[PDB]
Amino acid sequence: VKKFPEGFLWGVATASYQIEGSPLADGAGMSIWHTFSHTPGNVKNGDTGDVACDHYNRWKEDIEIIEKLGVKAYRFSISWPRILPEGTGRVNQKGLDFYNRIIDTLLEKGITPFVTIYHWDLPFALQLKGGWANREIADWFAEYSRVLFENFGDRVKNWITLNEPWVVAIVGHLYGVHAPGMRDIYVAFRAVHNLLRAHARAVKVFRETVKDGKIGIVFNNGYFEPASEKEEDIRAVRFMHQFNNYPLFLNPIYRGDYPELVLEFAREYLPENYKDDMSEIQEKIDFVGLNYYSGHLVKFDPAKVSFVERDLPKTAMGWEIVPEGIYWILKKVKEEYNPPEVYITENGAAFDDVVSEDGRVHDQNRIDYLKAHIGQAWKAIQEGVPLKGYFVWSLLDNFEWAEGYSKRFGIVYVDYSTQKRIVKDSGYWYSNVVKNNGLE
Ligand SMILES: OC[C@@H]1[C@@H](O)[C@H](O)[C@@H](O)c2[nH]cc[n+]21
Repeated sequence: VKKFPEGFLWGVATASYQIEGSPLADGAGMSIWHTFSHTPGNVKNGDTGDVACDHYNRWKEDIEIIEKLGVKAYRFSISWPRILPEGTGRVNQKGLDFYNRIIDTLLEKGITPFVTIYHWDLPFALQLKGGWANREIADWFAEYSRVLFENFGDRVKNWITLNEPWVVAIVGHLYGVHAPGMRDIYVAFRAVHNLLRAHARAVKVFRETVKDGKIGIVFNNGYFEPASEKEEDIRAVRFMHQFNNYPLFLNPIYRGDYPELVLEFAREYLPENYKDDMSEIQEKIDFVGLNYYSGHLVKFDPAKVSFVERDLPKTAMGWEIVPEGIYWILKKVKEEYNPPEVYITENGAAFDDVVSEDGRVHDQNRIDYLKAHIGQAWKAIQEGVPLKGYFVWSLLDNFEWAEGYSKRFGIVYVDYSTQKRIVKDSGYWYSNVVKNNGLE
């Protein structure tokens, strides 16, 4: 028996562009994921978010699935361009109505809404004006956030400004693998910095608008272990943590500067007077959300870092399964920054799910993955990490960004030819976990 604290939030998580479809319904503006995925060569099999899980029409059934499973919290995101089609100025009432109906239904059913304000679908109109590269995004984001607060802050009390700003900046603007598909290191670090200033401006508006809520920010994290005992391999791991994990953003937020190994690699790429923005960036936040999935063996390599293949079980993504990582990153966040609250805002796995003659989905692979990680998060709670909740990625199989529909992360199976949902063995298993408030 590994029982969790009283009132611990068991959740599932999604994102707007990944599940909704109908990206241009009811007056919505185009997002950068619409235009990116409609550009040939950008996404596996030419997949797009045009239909996805059709959650835009099937939202009530999906929520009834959450209810039926006894899951207590739902993390979902809001499509910025459904709300403000040109990014700023005009507010689309039908976009608001979409999420209002979802919010009210959740509350009526006793499910707690966790709203991610930004999960990667920037209005195309703002990308034309530079997107995250443009300092003015701090204002655009603040105005968008304000609209959300004033419309939903009466019911939604748990808010996340940004999902994984490292991904948004680096993967979108350095690697060119995600929208807007750019490859410029100077742009990428100007996006890092602007994402911090936009987050902080949104927290500032939140304090003025929603006197009773809590607001945080979510980061992607990996468990980096060194390839050897050498100083250089250990330092490589020190860099990877500071750059890829929560320190890139939490050091500015809590300590007022970037981490030192980030400045050694990247100072030339940041704005010259970037320090002028640091005091505003230190705006107080209520919680840290950490996403965690995999570990990496790492060595210095004359980036100056490469990864080392390890045997280890991998998921269908080719990601090594390292459950002790989730315990480590939870310990390390307390040790380094001691935020008053942490949530695991995403944890999950992609496996090659098949519907058996059954037709059940016997994803014992995913049960083992989840169980293992839930166990390590228990451990962290026993050693005093203020972990208040845990969210499975994902409720549904969905559009997995540049992988398209070929990667299935759901605890609910989606048959794309019909839109039939089939609860996986992992979903039933997780329901039992929530009911008992822990493992057995
Ligand atoms: O790759 C599975 C998922 C994506 O679908 C989510 O949008 C994203 O927030 C995330 N971070 C780490 C892994 N994932």
